Amino acid sequence: AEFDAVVGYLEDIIMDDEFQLLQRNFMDKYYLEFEDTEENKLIYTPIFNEYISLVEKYIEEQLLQRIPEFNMAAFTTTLQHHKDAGDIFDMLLTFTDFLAFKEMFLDYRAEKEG
Amino acid sequence: GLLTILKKMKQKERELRLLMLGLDNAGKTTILKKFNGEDIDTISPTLGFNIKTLEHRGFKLNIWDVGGQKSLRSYWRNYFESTDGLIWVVDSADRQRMQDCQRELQSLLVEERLAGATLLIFANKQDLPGALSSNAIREVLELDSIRSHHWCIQGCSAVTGENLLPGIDWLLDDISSRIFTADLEHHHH
Ligand SMILES: Nc1nc2c(ncn2[C@@H]2O[C@H](COP(=O)(O)OP(=O)(O)OP(=O)(O)O)[C@@H](O)[C@H]2O)c(=O)[nH]1
Ligand SMILES: [Mg+2]
Repeated sequence: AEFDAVVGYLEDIIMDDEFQLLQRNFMDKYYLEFEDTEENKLIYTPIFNEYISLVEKYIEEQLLQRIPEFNMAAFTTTLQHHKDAGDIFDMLLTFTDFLAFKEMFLDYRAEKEG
Repeated sequence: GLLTILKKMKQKERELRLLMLGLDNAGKTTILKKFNGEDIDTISPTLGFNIKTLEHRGFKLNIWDVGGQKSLRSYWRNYFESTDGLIWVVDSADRQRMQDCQRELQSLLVEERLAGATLLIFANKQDLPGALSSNAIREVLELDSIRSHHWCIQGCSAVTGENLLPGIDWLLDDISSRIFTADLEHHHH
């Protein structure tokens, strides 16, 4: 449906590299709160939730630059139900994995050092 | 939103998330360290949180261990979401804080995000002669008056790793039963 179209744009928005810049600019603000130890800091969490909100929000903005009447909830509801999934949702899931998010941050920190 | 909805409408049947909480010095971090059979000496009080993803009876147990230091407890709630099982750890020999351990456990149980969780109580440090019995600890904490959650109290000694597995096996079975029950009523009505 109008569904298969959004699924197409997701791939285009996240595998674009304005997204990768968005990610870098986010990390630039917090990267040195991140330590390379197994124990995590409580402060990683609010940063993590901030990151999730940011990605989610960059999405909806870019998605309605495409379809100016795109309602996030409608797509999400229609998804959180009866069109149930794929290959890019797997990368979408990536953003909610806390451990990979931390490693993303750790590799970045080492990079920034130098 | 999309990202978080995606996550749960996608978790696999046999991934479980367990949140291990309790007063500082209860032995939370010693316990999960022992689960992997990692050495447990050189363990320091947790200022943040530890995540250890397990493997037991076909289950992948993602266990979050959060520091119990008092100045840290207000942040416990940032870890409530998506908890299949709550593990409350108790230093059985810490007789003078049994009331606060009680107060702390009680406030967790009226917490909305923890509405579904199975509750496993580890009466840890039974190796200590001053350790209160499980029954005494069950009396305090007034566990018998909990009808909001399924719970069980397992006396143990993280230091020797004695009785940790039976605790976990009860927890997994209870979690399985709840899910089983929900699925049953879903497909029928
Ligand atoms: N005698 C005895 N000591 C234990 C036992 N379990 C843990 N300990 C010790 O108690 C102390 C605190 O243990 P922790 O695992 O750090 O307790 P914790 O709840 O994770 O502490 P926080 O990080 O502050 O929350 C350490 O010295 C442990 O070695 C036990 O079963 N018996
Ligand atoms: Mg600890």
